[PDB]
Amino acid sequence: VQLQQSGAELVKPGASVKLSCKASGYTFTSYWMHWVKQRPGRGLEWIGRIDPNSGGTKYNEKFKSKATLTVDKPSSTAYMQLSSLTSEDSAVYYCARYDYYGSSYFDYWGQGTTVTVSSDIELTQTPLSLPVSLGDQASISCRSSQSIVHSNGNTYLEWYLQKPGQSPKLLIYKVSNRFSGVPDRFSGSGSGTDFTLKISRVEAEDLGVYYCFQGSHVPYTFGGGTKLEIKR
Amino acid sequence: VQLQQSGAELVKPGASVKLSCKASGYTFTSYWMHWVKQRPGRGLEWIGRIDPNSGGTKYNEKFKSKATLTVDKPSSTAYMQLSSLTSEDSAVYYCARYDYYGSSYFDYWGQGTTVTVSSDIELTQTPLSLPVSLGDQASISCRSSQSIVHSNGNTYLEWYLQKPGQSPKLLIYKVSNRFSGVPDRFSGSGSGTDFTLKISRVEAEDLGVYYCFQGSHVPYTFGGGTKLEIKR
Amino acid sequence: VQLQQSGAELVKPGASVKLSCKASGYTFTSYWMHWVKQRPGRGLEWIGRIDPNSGGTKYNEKFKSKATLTVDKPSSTAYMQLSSLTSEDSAVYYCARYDYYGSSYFDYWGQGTTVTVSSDIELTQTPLSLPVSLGDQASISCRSSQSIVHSNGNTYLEWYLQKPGQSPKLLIYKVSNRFSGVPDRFSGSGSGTDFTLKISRVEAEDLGVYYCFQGSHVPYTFGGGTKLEIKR
Amino acid sequence: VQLQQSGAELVKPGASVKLSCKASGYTFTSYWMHWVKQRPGRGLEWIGRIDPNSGGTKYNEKFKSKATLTVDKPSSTAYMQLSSLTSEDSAVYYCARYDYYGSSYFDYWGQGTTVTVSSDIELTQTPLSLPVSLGDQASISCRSSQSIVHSNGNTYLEWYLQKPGQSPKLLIYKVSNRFSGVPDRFSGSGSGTDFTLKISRVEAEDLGVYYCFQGSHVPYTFGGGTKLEIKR
Amino acid sequence: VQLQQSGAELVKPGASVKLSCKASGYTFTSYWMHWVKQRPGRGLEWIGRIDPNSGGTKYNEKFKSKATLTVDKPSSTAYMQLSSLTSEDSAVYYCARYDYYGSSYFDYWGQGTTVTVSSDIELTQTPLSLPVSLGDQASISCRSSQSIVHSNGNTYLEWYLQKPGQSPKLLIYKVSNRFSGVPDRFSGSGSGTDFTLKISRVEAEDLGVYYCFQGSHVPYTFGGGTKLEIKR
Amino acid sequence: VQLQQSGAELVKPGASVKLSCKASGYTFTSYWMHWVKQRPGRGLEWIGRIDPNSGGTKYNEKFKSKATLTVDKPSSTAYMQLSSLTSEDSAVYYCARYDYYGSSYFDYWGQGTTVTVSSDIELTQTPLSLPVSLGDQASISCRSSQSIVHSNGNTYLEWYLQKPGQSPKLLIYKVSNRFSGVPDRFSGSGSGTDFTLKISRVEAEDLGVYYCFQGSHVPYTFGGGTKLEIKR
Repeated sequence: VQLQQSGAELVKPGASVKLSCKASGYTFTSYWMHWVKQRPGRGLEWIGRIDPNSGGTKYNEKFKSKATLTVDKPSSTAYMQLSSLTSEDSAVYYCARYDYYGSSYFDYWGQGTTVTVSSDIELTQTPLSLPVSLGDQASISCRSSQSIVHSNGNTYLEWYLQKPGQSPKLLIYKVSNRFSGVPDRFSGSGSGTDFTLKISRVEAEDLGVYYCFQGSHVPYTFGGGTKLEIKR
Repeated sequence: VQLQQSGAELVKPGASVKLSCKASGYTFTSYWMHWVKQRPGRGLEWIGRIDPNSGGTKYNEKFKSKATLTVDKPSSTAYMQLSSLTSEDSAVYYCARYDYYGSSYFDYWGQGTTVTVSSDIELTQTPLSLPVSLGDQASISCRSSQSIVHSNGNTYLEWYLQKPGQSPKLLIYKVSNRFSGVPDRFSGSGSGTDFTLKISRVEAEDLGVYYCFQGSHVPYTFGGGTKLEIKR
Repeated sequence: VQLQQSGAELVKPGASVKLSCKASGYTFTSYWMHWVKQRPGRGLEWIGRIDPNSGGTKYNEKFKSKATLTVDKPSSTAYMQLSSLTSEDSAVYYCARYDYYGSSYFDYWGQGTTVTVSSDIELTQTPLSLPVSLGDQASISCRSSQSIVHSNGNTYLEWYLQKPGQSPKLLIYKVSNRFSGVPDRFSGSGSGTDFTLKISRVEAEDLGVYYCFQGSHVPYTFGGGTKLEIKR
Repeated sequence: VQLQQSGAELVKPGASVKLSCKASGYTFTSYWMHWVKQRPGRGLEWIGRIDPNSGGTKYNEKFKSKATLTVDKPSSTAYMQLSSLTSEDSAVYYCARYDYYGSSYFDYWGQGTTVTVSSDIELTQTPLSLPVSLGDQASISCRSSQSIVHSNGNTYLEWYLQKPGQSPKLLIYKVSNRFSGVPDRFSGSGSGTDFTLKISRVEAEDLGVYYCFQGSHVPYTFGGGTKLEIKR
Repeated sequence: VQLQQSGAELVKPGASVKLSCKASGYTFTSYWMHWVKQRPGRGLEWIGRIDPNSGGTKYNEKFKSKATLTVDKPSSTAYMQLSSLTSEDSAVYYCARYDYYGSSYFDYWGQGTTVTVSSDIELTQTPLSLPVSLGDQASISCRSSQSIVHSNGNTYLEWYLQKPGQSPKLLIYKVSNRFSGVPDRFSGSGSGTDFTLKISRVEAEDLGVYYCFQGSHVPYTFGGGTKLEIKR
Repeated sequence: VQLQQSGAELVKPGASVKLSCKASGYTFTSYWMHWVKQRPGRGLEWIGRIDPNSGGTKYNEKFKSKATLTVDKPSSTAYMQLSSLTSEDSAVYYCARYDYYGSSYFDYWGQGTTVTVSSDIELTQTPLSLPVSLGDQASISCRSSQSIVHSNGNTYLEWYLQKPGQSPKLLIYKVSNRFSGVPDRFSGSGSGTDFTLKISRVEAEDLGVYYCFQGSHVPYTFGGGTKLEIKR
């Protein structure tokens, strides 16, 4: 035999993690140990191997800078240290025993350890272009891939307006609060993962590019932008 | 408040640059400072932030190896050091003040600093294939994405011919000069960004792949090649 | 002249290699030397240059971390050290003499040195999905991009079956040998680069994803998988 | 020539700096430029050089990872970028013009640019060993290489006691304030760079190693320690 | 409160370790957490700190490449990852809670976590010089800092002789076994950490430098050497 | 068995080298191969080993970043690549065959390959302090560890004077030539590795620190300095 692996891991990009594989039912030092990777619905890959008796190793060139293999004879345990994790590293990792002789590569497998690296929040803004007539009403959409609610209860969703050649300016903060000096024609609403910015009556000074932003979970991200322009 | 940023930067790939953001109209140490990136017509990205009072920082994992944030209390100035610049780094960079409390992320913005990383010169060669009959005339085109004139007044545009299985051989240098031993059937012309190689009467020994080259601005680059082959 | 280059190189990913270019028929220290790269049917690229007299160098930013140029005056030889080789590095490399003055960049070329970095073995498995009726016969294909025969004479081609939510289990090893406990309804055959797994009569417990694997040449690789599922 | 260098730089460890050297009185591109280092009363070292005409460079192997040389032709200015500065980098840096024919090395010198990397604060604690009789009064000294006063007005000088087999525990904070539980027999005094801890009547529980600590300027540092033991 | 740290770690050079610090008795997110290092009888050093609420961090420049700080809000636990450990990393590591208003630095301390990086085995060989008369008996000592016994039961202690101008050659293996060709005049004895080599009757061919060697625990090491020369 | 190693290597700092070890008299793949280092009169160190059959390797942690081991089965040759060489890398490197059953370590040795990394030139300047009376004659010595003669025939030995509060200024170039403005009272002489600077009649303006410098072999270096002061 049996190969027992450590529990599930949940980490953020850049983190490191050390997985273990304990062996029983045979002489640990008499068989080699391999490690295999399996991405969500993508396929299997060979990482490398170690001989527990002498400590010699051999790696897949692709994973040489990402993984390090070791063993602890007294406890009959094999380890794999992973560093600088990225989204491409989310997978189920297995340890497998190599035969006593040299024919079969993986005769006994551990149950596997799932390692999930968190995904950045994506903000989808629609539409990309919004032609309007002065005096008309307008509405812009901003939806997130995950909840924007912070553990402290606040939802840090904001809206900015960038005029041609200038830097962005704050309009709305915390979903529905207007910044000091912003006209009441602007209003924000929504919650969780769906938000909306509305303009009751469009003025000439309102034309430009609008952006939504979330400051609830790192890394903080911005929407793609919506260009409000004169209809013609 | 007011945030005044440093002037425009023009650099080549691999260079480093340090941007500054001076604050006035408030107590510098009482508010946090963030830095934002905006690529030409692509969108906004959050880089990271620093607390001027204690010096603590938090970065977007994506930019951790590219940027370093610091401050100088006496002059109330914030700095961002960028290293190993590439074409993907050309953008307008902004500094923005974080509220006294914690609601709004960017209530006051600097005017921004544009950082332009120079682009490599691309040589477009046409046609890719040119079938010809022995005895015929031939003409090949080579156009550059930027001027090939050097500050010293010379235009280092050259033409090479590579026969099957052999190394390239020089034909023309400095736009229109024939190398010692090259037949007068070969002539080159052009200037600035558009060049042409002509062959008055094609001989069997002329078949192979022709390449244009520019040695005026680093990195020196070659065109994609034109294969002159027997018509059939 | 004459520029004589060193012989062909055959290496695996991650390796390093040092190429040489010996000059004769002129005063070595009186002309600069450049190095050029040419990938299989892709085009020419400028790497960098060195002045043999003073030792000064100038590099294409793209190759600065990959190559280092040096010279040995007594033997009139120029060298280029390449490190951390990858498949993108397989090419023919040339050394070329820069004029005495500054007009023509490459008036005399060496014959070139071909550097080939070995390619990983790819296992193509077909079909991706195989719907079947219980009791029917089934056949799965696995073909390799290169021979799976090891120098010692064995062919380490194996087959694995992964049931929903479980780890893979060994079925066949060394092309046609059944693992202890595997029913005789499973049989494997083939050699060289083409292999087949057959099931005489499909049972309910046989449904899942089948994978072929090769442990003959590093890095060891797996096929893409075939999902055997109930016909409906 | 005349060679005008940029002003003094006061930086903390880890920072980078970019120095300039403006040339006048001759044709900038016709002469090579060298850079030299001089540490406080220690001697001279050659860093490297650049040819402004072609852009080629040559470095002292020791400084290859630390310095990068570039030039700007239009403004007749040479630059030297230094990165990841440490205490061993504090020095006066000079630029110097090479002879036209390379007959001599440093014909004309700039006035120099002083770069100072800040030194960490060192707390000298006296005495290392302090044997006392039960009931006696004890006195410990802590003197610093730099003022412990912070720009906000406070002086973060503290005193800790580590009893045998235990972790340290706080005794005095902000020079003279007692933490919770601390006996009135302990008192602290001092200002700027000189401080003292006094124990009015030594008891068995007072025995161990005392440490002074400063939390005013990064990196925060501790004194060497004082072992209080009895003259049994 | 209470700050509970993880158990002792015994690691070899090159490994990484992740330490935890569980907090109870107060609101985890309301106070900053610091980390401190204490080498065996050497003093205290400040590593860095993290604000559990916002996630900002500040490091001692010296430890920036060695340590990474993170927190897990739900479980009220702080973490410190140490990488590429060396002998200078062996120490007791502590976590400590900052004052609510930052008036003092380390108000409450964890019990500490001991991290021991294994030391290489040192073979002390005596004497450095050994003048003898032809025909005399010679004796050489080799004592180790750790037992040369391997878990498999064997003791890989060997003796080598390097004759002037030649490469070393094996004399004795597994403490007392003679290699091929070795004269019966050479004999080895000893066990555990103390060994001896004896030469019954010194001959001219015996002159040179003798070395003891241990191949039981990585890295394998040699003794300093003993030069056998005649008292002419 | 016989183990034939490649010839001597003379390299400059920063270079890389690849050593070979050809085996004969036994089946190459049936025995492990070890590599050992021996610095000039300093002792022996174990680098690492490789199993030619499976390709597994084990390194001494100290040399992991410096050495890489590989084998070529067809030619029965083992290789060791060393990179980024420094002065501490100069030594004789050996390959040695392991026992068939691992009973002993280095059973058969190659003849060794000497690798010499060139040392920088050291200029010893005497005396460090030189008190003189106004009007007296002064003499300064500068002797080198290697010849200052360049392959082109010239000897780039120079003398500089740094007046209090000023930058250095050139006095003598090419051993005995006076720079512009330099008084006739200054004269230089010498050749090869021994040089002298003489001042016929010391004046107040002559006071300061004198430095000899060599610009013949990289890295260019300065002498320690001589402070000329008056015996007031």
